[PDB]
Amino acid sequence: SSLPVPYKLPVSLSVGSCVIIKGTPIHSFINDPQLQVDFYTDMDEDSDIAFHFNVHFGNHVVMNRREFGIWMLEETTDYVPFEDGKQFELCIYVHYNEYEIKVNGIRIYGFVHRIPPSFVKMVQVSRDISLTSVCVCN
Amino acid sequence: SSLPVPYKLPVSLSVGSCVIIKGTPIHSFINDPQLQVDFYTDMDEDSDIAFHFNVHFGNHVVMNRREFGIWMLEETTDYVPFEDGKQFELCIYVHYNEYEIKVNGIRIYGFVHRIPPSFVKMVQVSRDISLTSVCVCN
Repeated sequence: SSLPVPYKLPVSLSVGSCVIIKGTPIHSFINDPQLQVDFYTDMDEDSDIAFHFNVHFGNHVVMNRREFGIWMLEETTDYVPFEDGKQFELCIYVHYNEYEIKVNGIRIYGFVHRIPPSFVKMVQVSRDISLTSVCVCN
Repeated sequence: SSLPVPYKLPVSLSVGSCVIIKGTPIHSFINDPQLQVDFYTDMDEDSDIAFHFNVHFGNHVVMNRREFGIWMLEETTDYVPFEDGKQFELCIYVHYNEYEIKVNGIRIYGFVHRIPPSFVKMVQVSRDISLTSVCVCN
């Protein structure tokens, strides 16, 4: 892996930013690998999370947020267009009202902001992947 | 322009980071346009500058740094492989001992760190360009 995992990246996010994550699952899909992305409001892992994203490859995605230290109401989708054993490109685009999640160019979900995305100061990419690159673009 | 100019981007830089700047000069080369990139240590424009970069299109590049508010010894190169009127790609790659400057895939200079690049908290892109995109990658 080009970058260590858990990869904790300090970020500054604004409307129009894109977080592009490129990596490869480290286990085949029959082994139920996961990929987790957390939009943290501080480098401390107990800080609030504006957007939590856990892909269960070949299964579903679970999304949530943590406010005043409390996990809020979980959201899910079954649209998991990741391919077994291949590199993926995961793009999280910050619109004025939501994070748009695109997997390999395919939009799968729009997670609405309950706090402004400019409150995000760290993005952590974790779990069962090898990372080739992470870019924050505007 | 997709992004306003002067564009002041909060950043976090580490060894292995790449700053990729894509834009177009807003004047023809006979009009002596410039492109300036400042690696600032804080959002305040009077803060120290780890790496200052001013392209005089069709002419030369001037580089310097500002320490304790004082401009240090200026460095220059004549290698300015920008094309008149075209979009450029300016990549600044942070190695352990230097910033590598690549213009349109062409390495033109290596500006050695006199403070650690992790001290850079803001990158400002300014002067005679229209910006299509700025990405910070690892």
